[PDB]
Amino acid sequence: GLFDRLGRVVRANLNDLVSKAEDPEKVLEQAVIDMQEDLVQLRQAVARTIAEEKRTEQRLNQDTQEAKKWEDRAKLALTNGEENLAREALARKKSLTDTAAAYQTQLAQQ
Amino acid sequence: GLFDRLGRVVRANLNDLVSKAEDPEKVLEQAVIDMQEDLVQLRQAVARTIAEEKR
Amino acid sequence: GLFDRLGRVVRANLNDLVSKAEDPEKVLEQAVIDMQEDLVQLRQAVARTIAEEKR
Amino acid sequence: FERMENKVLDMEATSQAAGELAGFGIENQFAQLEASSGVEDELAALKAS
Amino acid sequence: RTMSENLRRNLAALEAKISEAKTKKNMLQARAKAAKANAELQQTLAAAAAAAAAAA
Amino acid sequence: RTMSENLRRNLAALEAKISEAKTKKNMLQARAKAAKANAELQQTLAAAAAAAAAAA
Repeated sequence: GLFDRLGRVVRANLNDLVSKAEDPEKVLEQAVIDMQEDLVQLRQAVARTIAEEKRTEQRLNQDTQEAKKWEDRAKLALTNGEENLAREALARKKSLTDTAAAYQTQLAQQ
Repeated sequence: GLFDRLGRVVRANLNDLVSKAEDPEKVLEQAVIDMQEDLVQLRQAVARTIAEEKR
Repeated sequence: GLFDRLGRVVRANLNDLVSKAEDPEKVLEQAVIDMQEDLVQLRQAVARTIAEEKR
Repeated sequence: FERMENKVLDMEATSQAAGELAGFGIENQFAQLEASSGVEDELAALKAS
Repeated sequence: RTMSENLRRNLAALEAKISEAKTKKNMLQARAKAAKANAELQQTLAAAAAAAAAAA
Repeated sequence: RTMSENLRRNLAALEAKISEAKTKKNMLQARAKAAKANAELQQTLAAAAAAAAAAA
């Protein structure tokens, strides 16, 4: 629209008037200081992604040791002749190894 | 945003104006004194981890 | 019914909003204190069954 | 117990925070290659003496 | 007594799929929190650094 | 009298798992306090020392 173009012109003149009150020698190194804190913001966020990557690796170690526990319960059920509980334990083991493969995939992307 | 960039420029000029009133010979060894108390803070915390390990 | 499902969603959001005002460190040991009085209730009833057995 | 376990994972998350700090240490690590070879070089001289 | 064996298996199978849904819920909620942080951090850092550096 | 043997074992088994939860509570609360201190000390010392030294 016409008034958008006129508005951006009058706003740009006012912004240039302010821009030439700023000393180029002093403000140009303030711009480098500002750019150094921008890197300070990026390092905090990047490190937080590493923590998230390690958290999916923790879930993977929990569900894999839970699958070892259920395998021992299946062995115990078979020595006690309770084959129906051994199948139930194997079903818990399968859902833990299948979710562990989903976490392995998530971890590879991370 | 534009006013964030302009704000950081005017704040940086004021911070530089203050920075050149500080004598480089005297303040640079104050910076080493400050760095020595930073090590004083670290040793207290490290020792507290040893107590936690023993607990 | 549809309004039962919608009702349980809005009630669950409100219950979660209240749940995060509770400090996890302080309330989790209140939960263990509460669980200790639950055992206090069970011992009184169990002892009353012994009296009934003797009767 | 479940909500307390979610609180326990705050310590696990803090362990990854130290791991990201260690990431900067991996770029610095070339100094450890010279440090490790140096201690074995004087140790070899001490064993030979 | 043959119906109570069937009901006892159906009750265990129901809680098994409720249990599965609860573990899936946590992993899905985690990915959504992570993805929200990745986008904000990457876009904010890239845009702010490039714009300020070029102008100065 | 066969029900009171069952109840006396169930009462002992309940307090046994309440007892287990109480010991676990203390160890978990300790790790959370330690982890909060480790993070603050490591980050504060590393950041303050490096920034001040480089600037000076």
